[PDB]
Amino acid sequence: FESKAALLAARGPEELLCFTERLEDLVCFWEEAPGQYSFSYQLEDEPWKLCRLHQAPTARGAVRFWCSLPTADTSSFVPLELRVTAASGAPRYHRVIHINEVVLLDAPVGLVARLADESHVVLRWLPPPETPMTSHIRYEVDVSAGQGAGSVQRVEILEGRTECVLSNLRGRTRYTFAVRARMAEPSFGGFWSAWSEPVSLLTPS
Amino acid sequence: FESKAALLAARGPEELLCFTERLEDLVCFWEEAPGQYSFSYQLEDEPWKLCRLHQAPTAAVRFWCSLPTADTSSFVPLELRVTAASGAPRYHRVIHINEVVLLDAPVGLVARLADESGHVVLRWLPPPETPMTSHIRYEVDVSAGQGAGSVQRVEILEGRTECVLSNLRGRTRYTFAVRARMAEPSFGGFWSAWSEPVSLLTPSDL
Amino acid sequence: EVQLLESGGGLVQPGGSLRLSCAASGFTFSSYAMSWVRQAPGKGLEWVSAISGSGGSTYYADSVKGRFTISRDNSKNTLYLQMNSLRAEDTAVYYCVKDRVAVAGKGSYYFDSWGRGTTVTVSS
Amino acid sequence: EVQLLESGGGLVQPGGSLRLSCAASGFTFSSYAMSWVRQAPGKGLEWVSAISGSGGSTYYADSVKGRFTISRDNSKNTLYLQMNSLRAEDTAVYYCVKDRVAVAGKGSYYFDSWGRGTTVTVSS
Amino acid sequence: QSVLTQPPSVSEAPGQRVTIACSGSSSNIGNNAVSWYQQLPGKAPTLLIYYDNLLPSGVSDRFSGSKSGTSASLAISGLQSEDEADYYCAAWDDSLNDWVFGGGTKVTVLA
Amino acid sequence: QSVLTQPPSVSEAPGQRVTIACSGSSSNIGNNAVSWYQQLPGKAPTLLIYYDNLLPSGVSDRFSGSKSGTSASLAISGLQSEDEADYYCAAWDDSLNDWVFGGGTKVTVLA
Repeated sequence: FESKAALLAARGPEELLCFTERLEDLVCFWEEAPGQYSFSYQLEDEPWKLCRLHQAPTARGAVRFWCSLPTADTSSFVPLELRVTAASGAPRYHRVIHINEVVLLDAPVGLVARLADESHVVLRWLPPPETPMTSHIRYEVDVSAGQGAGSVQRVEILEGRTECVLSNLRGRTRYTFAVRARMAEPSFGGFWSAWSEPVSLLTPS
Repeated sequence: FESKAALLAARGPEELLCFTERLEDLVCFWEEAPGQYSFSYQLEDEPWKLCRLHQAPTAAVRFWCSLPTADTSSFVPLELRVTAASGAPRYHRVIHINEVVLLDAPVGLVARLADESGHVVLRWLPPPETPMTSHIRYEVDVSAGQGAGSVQRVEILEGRTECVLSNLRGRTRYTFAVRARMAEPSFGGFWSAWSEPVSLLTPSDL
Repeated sequence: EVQLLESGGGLVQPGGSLRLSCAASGFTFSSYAMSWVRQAPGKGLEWVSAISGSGGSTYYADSVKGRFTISRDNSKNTLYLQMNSLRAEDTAVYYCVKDRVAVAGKGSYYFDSWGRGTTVTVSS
Repeated sequence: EVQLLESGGGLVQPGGSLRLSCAASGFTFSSYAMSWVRQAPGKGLEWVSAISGSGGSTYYADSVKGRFTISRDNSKNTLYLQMNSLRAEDTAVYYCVKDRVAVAGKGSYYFDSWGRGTTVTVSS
Repeated sequence: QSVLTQPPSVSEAPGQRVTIACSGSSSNIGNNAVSWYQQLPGKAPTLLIYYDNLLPSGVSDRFSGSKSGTSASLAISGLQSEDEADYYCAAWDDSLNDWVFGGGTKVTVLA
Repeated sequence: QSVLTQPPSVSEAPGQRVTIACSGSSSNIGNNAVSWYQQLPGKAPTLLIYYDNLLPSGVSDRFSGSKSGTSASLAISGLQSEDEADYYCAAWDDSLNDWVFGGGTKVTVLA
């Protein structure tokens, strides 16, 4: 999960970052530049438990501590109080999160483009492999034309929909499409997934 | 306009960044760490022209071209070219002004307790004196305290300026914020800065 | 691999009492929550009661409030259901259901494993 | 500030010819594009023709192609409209309209300045 | 006829409010910038409203423009006798490749 | 009565396709995860479909689940005699605050 960790580590310098992938798991981590820490949590009103704290070095000369929360405690829609404390008893982090509000899906797959028909491109893709409740996933399609233009269009795709019909595209231009995914409002939330494997296309006329 | 520049300069380390604010202007800039440069452009099929290149230091030096108003035509290819004094090329882009819009932040954010318990009604105003408000789509951010952070992001369709939020926990202090951008397919650009946030505290559930 | 064995069910009359038991094995009992689900003919399945892993949190259906009492013994890996002041409408097959997480509720998404089920008959 | 003075045109017969002129002042003429918009009763406004700043690009309505010819003299700040083979339906008030940008089209968003307008009458 | 449709004539008492409709299609008003022009009798058309809703510098506060779907509207609040003129709506068309205008609306002010 | 509505009985020839509806509201099926359960006669209920459309490890490829608005459906293609059982749909309800189920659907296979 190094890709998602580093991707999320961009939005946060030194904060406790948590995310779930398929709603039956949870990973909380942070990075420092050593020291020893203990990870304690409380699912709803259940008694406090401890999480086995892993540690490994990351590039740029820094150590990363992460807790892989036990599957048995991956309950959504309930307050999960987290607390990282130092060996000296001094507090380090403190969050009250909901597992369903920190989703970081994988990148969408199966991107295909078609020229049909009226001078318009039909985009179709598939939701990330083995991902729960595909009908609650909304997407965002990025259109880049190149030649220094960059992103020229970004269309927001409604939840559940996996096809997009693009209009008003300039001819004799080589476009490149990409799709990203995330869980939809209001019963979910999280972060934008990585961009899908891009697909290029050359327009006629 | 340094605020919008720096906002855009975050998404791009060392590239030629162009943006329009009210579709009757265009600013292209880049940053370096000194040099002399010339800015040339060609609007559609018209003859090539030159742009007066300004420069100022940033916390290192930033060169920007404020394109003449008379050549700020949208929906047509605008070829750009940054060349050094030695004749050596530096940048080259073919952009469309209508595809690089950077609006101001929305204003007049207000939150109200709706009828259905657990619902909050958001109302805001489009950026002051912004062309074609019905072609502006928005994005609402819902942030909770106690370390939760962003818990919801609702995408608002173009033209609509109100949002009805659902599934909010009681006895919680939420904080809302809205940002704006021009809509597809006849436009494009970048997300505006977040509006001045507005908080609201929900009561208990009966 | 999960096995759930119900017991303590049979025939009683209105006002009677029974004590159901669920012998759980094949998994760590104290880490998951448990539920009781009954099926009367024409009423389908109903979520009767549920208890969390530590037993701190309990839920009861509105039709069994005050009459039923759910509990668990983590040392013995057994789930109990104390049925008092029984009514005719309590007549159903009571299933022992293991939850996915440590607390039964919305965040469970689904019921993973069911048991064979014991029958509770209430008549005159 | 901006001033546009139309001239030429009057009363002619079908098959006649005219040459309209627009005396522009108050702005840099060679930096902006120009257009001809006519106003017939019951036909409203119509985009007759338009020419770019440098004069390289020109547009004509489908109803005046081959009969009309638009041109400009940047040294004299003047817009011309050569009207040949006039018909009865060409009878309208021809306005000299200054565009917002260097090329008239969709990206102009609106017409900037209009002139007093000269009248072209075609009858027997 | 015209591609854009305006009511030919509109009459209203002084001080009141006047609404001038301008219906089009998905090719005109639907996805393009609407502009309004005022033409006082015997004078040159002036820019009245641009960018759907924006107001040009020098135009009275009593004028305002709006847009919903494939129809734009011009509002004249606090109607005065000086406002008695002809009002045209204009927008670019994408199906056709040129500017289209409305028939025009002659606002008449009573006494 | 049940909160979720299923057809009580459905009969179909072997090898064909069977569609079992499970209609609810905006509070149950509308915005919550739907689950399906198979109960073979005289046996314990098994998890058939979870997460609206996903399939548990060990379930036949012939079973599939879908969801549109306030209604979910179970599809049984290549109908066999082994599939002759009772099928329940379940989802959390938000208007209420407990799990709700359907009346159940008895799939009968002819000869």
